[PDB]
Amino acid sequence: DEDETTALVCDNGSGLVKAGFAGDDAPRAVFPSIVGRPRHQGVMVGMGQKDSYVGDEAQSKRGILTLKYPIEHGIITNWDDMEKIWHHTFYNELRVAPEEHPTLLTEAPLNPKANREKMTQIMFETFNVPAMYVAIQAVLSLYASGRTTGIVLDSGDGVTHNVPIYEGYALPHAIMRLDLAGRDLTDYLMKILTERGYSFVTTAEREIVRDIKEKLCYVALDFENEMATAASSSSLEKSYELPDGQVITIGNERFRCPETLFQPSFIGMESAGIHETTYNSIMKCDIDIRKDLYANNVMSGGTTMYPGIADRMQKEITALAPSTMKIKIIAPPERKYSVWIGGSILASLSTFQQMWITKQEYDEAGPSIVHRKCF
Amino acid sequence: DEDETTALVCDNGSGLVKAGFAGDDAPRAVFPSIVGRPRHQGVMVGMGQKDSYVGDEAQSKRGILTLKYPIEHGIITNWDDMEKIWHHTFYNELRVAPEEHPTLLTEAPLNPKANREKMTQIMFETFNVPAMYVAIQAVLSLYASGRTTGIVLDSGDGVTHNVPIYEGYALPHAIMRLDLAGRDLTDYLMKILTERGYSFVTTAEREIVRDIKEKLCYVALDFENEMATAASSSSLEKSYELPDGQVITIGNERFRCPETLFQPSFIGMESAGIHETTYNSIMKCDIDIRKDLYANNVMSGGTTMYPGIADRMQKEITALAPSTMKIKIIAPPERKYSVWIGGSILASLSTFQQMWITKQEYDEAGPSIVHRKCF
Amino acid sequence: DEDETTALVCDNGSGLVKAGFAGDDAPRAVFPSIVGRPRHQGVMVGMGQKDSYVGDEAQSKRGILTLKYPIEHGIITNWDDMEKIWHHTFYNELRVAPEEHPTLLTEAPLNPKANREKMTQIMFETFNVPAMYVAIQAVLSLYASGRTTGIVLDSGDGVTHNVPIYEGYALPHAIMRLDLAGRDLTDYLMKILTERGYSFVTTAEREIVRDIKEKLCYVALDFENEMATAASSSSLEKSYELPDGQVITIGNERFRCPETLFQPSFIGMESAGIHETTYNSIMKCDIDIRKDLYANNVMSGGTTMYPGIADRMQKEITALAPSTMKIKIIAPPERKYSVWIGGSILASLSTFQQMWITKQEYDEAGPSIVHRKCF
Amino acid sequence: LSDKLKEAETRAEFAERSVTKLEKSIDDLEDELYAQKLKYKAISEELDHALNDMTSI
Amino acid sequence: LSDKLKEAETRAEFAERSVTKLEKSIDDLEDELYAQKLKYKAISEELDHALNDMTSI
Repeated sequence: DEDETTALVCDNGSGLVKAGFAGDDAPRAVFPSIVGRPRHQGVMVGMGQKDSYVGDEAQSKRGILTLKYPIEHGIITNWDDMEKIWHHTFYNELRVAPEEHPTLLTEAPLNPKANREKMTQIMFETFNVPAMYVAIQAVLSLYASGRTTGIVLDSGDGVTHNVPIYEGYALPHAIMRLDLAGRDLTDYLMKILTERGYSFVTTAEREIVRDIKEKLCYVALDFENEMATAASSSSLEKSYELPDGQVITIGNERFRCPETLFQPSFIGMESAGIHETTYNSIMKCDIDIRKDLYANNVMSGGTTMYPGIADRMQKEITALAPSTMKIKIIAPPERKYSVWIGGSILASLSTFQQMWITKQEYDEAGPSIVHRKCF
Repeated sequence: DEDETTALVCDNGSGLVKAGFAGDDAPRAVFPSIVGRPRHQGVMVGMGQKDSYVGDEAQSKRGILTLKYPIEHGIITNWDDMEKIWHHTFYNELRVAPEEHPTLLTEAPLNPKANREKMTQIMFETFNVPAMYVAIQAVLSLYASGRTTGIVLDSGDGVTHNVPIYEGYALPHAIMRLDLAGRDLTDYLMKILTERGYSFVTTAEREIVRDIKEKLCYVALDFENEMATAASSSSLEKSYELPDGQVITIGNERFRCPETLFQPSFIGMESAGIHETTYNSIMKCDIDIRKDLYANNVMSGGTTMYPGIADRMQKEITALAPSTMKIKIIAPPERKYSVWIGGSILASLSTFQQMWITKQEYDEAGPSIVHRKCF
Repeated sequence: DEDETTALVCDNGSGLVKAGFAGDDAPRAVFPSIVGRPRHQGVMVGMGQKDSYVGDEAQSKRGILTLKYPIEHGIITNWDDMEKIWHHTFYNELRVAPEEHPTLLTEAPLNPKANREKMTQIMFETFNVPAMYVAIQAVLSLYASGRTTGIVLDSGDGVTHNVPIYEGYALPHAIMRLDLAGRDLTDYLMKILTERGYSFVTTAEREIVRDIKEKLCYVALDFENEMATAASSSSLEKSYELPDGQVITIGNERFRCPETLFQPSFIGMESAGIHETTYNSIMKCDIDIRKDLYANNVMSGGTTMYPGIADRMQKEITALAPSTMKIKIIAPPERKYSVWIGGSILASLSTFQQMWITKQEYDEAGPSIVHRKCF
Repeated sequence: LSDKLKEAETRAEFAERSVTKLEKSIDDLEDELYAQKLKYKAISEELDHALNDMTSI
Repeated sequence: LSDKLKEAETRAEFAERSVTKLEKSIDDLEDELYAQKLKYKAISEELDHALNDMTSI
């Protein structure tokens, strides 16, 4: 509920969409970035049944639906599905019509430009939003974390960008984009669970493995030591109950999934991992910047939920990092929700009300305008 | 905050800015002559952020700034950045306002006249100082050291002046203005540290090297012997800790840099070194002058603080000089900051209160007046 | 397979290696400075398969190899990998044993001492070369161009050294070492091609972008006007064919890349560009030297093959230079092969036979000898 | 589960106080370490400085 | 509550591990502060004792 024409804020990834009203500390609505479609022939009539299902509808009726998402490795590929997600999120759950509210959408700085143009176009042409702005995900993560300086390691579902910012300024030459994210970690787990005798390939099955990953996995402070024990003893297996009452137990696979973050070679990627990019983004920053970024490396986005990741990352960076200097990783509670929270912080600033693209400038120029007006 | 209209005294050089009030025995504060500017695009909103930073602000936020020095080897060219340096020096440090105090600034005897005219113009037109006086650095150097007769060896960051003064009179035909200074040593050290595998090319790197030089360097009494051992053993090496935690170990570069003062050919300069210019400035004077000048070679400015510098120059001058006669270097602890002290001495003399340009004479004549009123 | 005991010429850089026999006009063995290694688990047996691949082998089998460069920013960081490059270049392609062929290697004037001594050591202890020499690329560039005077802009993959020579003598105080090179231009292009929807990060992708740059990029004489049309119309776009049959179409990125040479801030570098450094290499030399260096601005090495660069530079230096003065660029079609050609000229010169360090002097003094004997 | 939760939550919050107490103590020890490092540094440097000035005589 | 317990247990375990990490880091700071003082005041204060003798003569 809202009693003022505040800006709307909405973070959109390949995982989930978080939305709410600017000025709060949390989204008021969170939906999966999913549009579902039936793959069966109907026989009964007078059954209702939709052509397409969105967000929670897509998951609730998923037993006979194929589930697809609109965003791939940071970009929108299906604008029509994003319009459905936002229509449902804004009008049915948040009960707000964007026509009366400015809207803030987000992306990291290296995100292909088509994404910013589509975010701008959908809100101006299908929602008639009076104003738009596309913000940097690293900017919003630092606002949420209480920082102006730090490196944002946005280990989300799609892509990780690891963007360094100092005194509120971009250091773009040092953004070390990485082709490793939560969606790939799910795929690793599906293959290793197949080795254990449980094949997961269809939509319902893919959703189960994603759910297993989120609830059972952890990074492991020491991979080899954790594996030496997990591979030898059943006492480290965690039992997950499958939707049909059957169970699956997961042992060292429980940590080998997130280990891909430290071992991308697990999914065929030519990279050492998220700690390597954390290190390279700071390594390329000015010598008089480094000390402030090393003491403030920032976790943002999801996959940061791993109760093994907090110590695993600081150990891995400290090992590469300079002596004398304090090396530290910030792993705030505003995790998995930091971009939305930062969005609220930015959207509600008085200093940000001059940053909006109006629905005047938009129609005169078209959506390419976002490329000149936002950053 | 002062309870008297004491003159303000400031040495605004290519290196440091020294300031305090007339009548004291030291500058109250010393900081670099730096105005810094962001070299990056801002991305966070509501971050404050200046267009330019001054002095210690410029160094404190330097991680994203390019840093410039308005004074070029003794002359002021970027008067706008110097207005900011003076405003900071006076109001944020000394807590004085030139409007309520006469002001004394200083320059070398063969410094281009443009320097004295521009300093006079700005202090009268932008700070509304009631009076001005551009002093000679050589005059101030001997006042601080306690001599009416001697050679001023002011070997600081900008230029080495080399001027003989006898009984308070200039002997100008014997001035050996030399383009060899502490500023060249910083850049030369960056190049020889590059030879060791530690390249330095940027502002941050230059400020790091200036710090290495100021803390690790010396000249030594016997260069070749110091060189032979430094080049052969770790026993003459000294480490330096960089701002980012890197450690550089420096050997004969520790003195090979500073040695450029005696061997200018190291930086491509056509010069016999500071000891020969001292020697010749005396040899060009009458024989009833030389007896007093050789016994009173007086150090002022930076680089005079290097171990072995007074002994190194005295040895070389003595070797070039005739026997029977005594050759001596005066090198008091009030080094590098002694010209400021001399400014305090001059500003506070009763015999100097008739030497001021007032803000009447100034407006009637314009800033060129300094050329006739000061000396 | 050669008919004379002629020294080899091997211009081994951070990019490619041009090798051949002294006395000729061209290299005979041209390889990338690449050592490749498999990053996959084998399934078939009896497949041969090397631990490492070099030069053309590294590129031919690159589909599953990670490719590394043993040389970075002008120096060898991995000498074991250079022994592998050298063994192949010498024995398989040039088909010569160094034992009877002294071999000339190249370096930049301010290149770290460690690199010049390590190159000397490998050729004497691993290849048993009878003698060694390490040459200055600027010397070689001037011989190839028919000059003893000029500014050599050796603008290759590693470092742009900006080094002046007059009447065959070095003018080292005026060398402007610059941390901007062809490798950075490649990285910049990968980042702006990401903006267009084509991210490039892996070895295959890194090699593709370097090939795109070499084939499609240019500077022209006016960036802003070229950008105004490139950013507005498909008429300035050029398509590049990717190895799998897919294509990438590139617009203003085509010139924005190499423009970093004139705008280093594009990669976060604190520099005014290559024309400022060329200018300072001329300007920092004596006034009676400047006229000859202005008239002999010499293009050498890589990046000199960007369309419009020889004239772009003459224009940009002219813009900084005094009027009346003639600024001239030397830019023959033998561009970039001029270092190799000079290596041939110098190595075979009768006046330079005494400049070779023999494998007598080498063992008595050790590899540091190169520092005292070559120049 | 309510009792096990009360214990896990109580133990977690308590242990979280042990986390903040150890953490705080670590920061305080680090401030002391720093101060100690600073004094060490200041003393060695004051002596090395003075010694360099006073190496001669 | 089973999940709240697993979560509280994760928090309890987290706190036990965080406490363990800090048990290690407190001891590292207890040993580093100790070592730094033990070597720093002991050496630099010793260097000032040496001053008592160094600056004699």
